[PDB]
Amino acid sequence: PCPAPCSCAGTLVDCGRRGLTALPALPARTTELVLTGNNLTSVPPGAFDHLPQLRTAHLGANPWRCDCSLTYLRLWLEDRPERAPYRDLRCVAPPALRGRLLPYLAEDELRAC
Ligand SMILES: *[C@@H]1O[C@H](CO)[C@@H](O)[C@H](O)[C@H]1NC(C)=O
Repeated sequence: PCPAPCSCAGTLVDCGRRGLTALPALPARTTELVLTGNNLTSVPPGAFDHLPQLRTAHLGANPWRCDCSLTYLRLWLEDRPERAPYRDLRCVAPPALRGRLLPYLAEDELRAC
């Protein structure tokens, strides 16, 4: 069962440029998720918690709001080395953090959302 707007191949789910504002329902066996070029501003805490085999998430070219709602996503991206190449998300919001990369924001800048 592959999510309606997306395309699937094996355990990979490609939702690249489908104009998504939220996550679709994902198969529990998903190992890779292509979310490049959508309209996501954040993902809810624990969004990938039911995807135990998720190894890779492509998240670039989304309008990320870099506030306290992005705490979970940052923690996911920062946990282990193999996620490093996909980790450099660019903030577009708030205007104070526009153009900044997520990994190098001091807690100071993210806490006070
Ligand atoms: C993505 O957001 C933009 C506004 O910046 C607009 O084109 C539309 O709401 C969304 N795109 C698609 C393809 O749905």
